Amino acid sequence: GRRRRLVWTPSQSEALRACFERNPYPGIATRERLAQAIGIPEPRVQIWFQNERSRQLRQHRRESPEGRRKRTAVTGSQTALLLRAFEKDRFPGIAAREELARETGLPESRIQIWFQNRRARH
DNA sequence: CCACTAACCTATTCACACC
DNA sequence: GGTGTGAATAGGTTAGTGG
Repeated sequence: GRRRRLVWTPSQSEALRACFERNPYPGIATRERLAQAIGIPEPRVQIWFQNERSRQLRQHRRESPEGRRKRTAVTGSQTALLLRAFEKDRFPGIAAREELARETGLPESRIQIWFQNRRARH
């Protein structure tokens, strides 16, 4: 099961596109400011910038550095909890990831990244 | 029915602390 | 240099949106 898909308002689409036009590689501060200005969680903004670059690069392919998020600290206790879940299921859905976010205290978007990285390496 | 695309995915690299 | 791992990139796949 995946998270419920958002639908942009015209005002949100305009703000996303205008910020993309200024810089298609925003850092965490730009993404957080834009997220709050338009009322959308920052991970959804980051996912949109990724999809929009893919749309623009593909269309350019047949027509033709801002600061990163600070490294999330993961305690040994949080890691062991994620590892136990990973051993049972490597592809948790949104509800399983929200459970892990609740139990660990980490943002669900960091849980999602943790599982993507772990699958690539183990 | 079907085009578009948010959400999610893989593969690989960048960043950075640590020794 | 080497290791570990969180956050990024390019770009493919799945499934909901709406003509």
